[PDB]
Amino acid sequence: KGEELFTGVVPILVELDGDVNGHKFSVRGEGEGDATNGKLTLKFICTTGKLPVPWPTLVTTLVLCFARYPDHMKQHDFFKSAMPEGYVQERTISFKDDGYYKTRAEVKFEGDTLVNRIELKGIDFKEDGNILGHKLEYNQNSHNAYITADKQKNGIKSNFKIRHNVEDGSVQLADHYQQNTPIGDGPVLLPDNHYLSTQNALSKDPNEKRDHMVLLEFVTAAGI
Repeated sequence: KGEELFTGVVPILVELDGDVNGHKFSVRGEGEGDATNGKLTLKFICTTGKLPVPWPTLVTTLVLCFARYPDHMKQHDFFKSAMPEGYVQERTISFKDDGYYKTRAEVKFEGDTLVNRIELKGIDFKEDGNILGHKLEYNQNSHNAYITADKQKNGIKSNFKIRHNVEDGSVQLADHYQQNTPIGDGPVLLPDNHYLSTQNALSKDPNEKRDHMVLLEFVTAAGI
């Protein structure tokens, strides 16, 4: 079973290649996951210098296999069942009254490390907007994302809204549409309807003057 690969603490690498309205950028990230506690600890750097979008808008793009599924729901953990082959995760994130991201990522094992390699394409962002205008508070609220299965594709799908805080007190909706597909041909467990609960703490490393985001995350499954 793929779960046994998440017994202890396993290392994580995240490589994102992005292009937003013609502004290209890379982001590298490193840390560790502890599935039995549903915990993520990670440092992220913009290796290409300054980041043309706010850090919160990438949190969802930058490894659901590290969610804690309670014992009474362990038969519904698709993300771990697809390991070590992995899965494809694709998204369109539609920021309300602004542009959108399209992302494609594969999440697999490369040796001992769980890795997330992402291509991201942003287009149609406004000039005076929250995104390119960098008007988002540097934090991330807690969200629930309702997971459901797609029988035809042999994976899961998910539709949820993220709510970013904008500096003047209003809220920037970011509509997520998600599909997940297994890479390998081994069997995978497909779940009954349930949600993932997510909590986030965004912060800065004081010995790091590069563009960066220290991220602490707790993801637990509930709903059955």
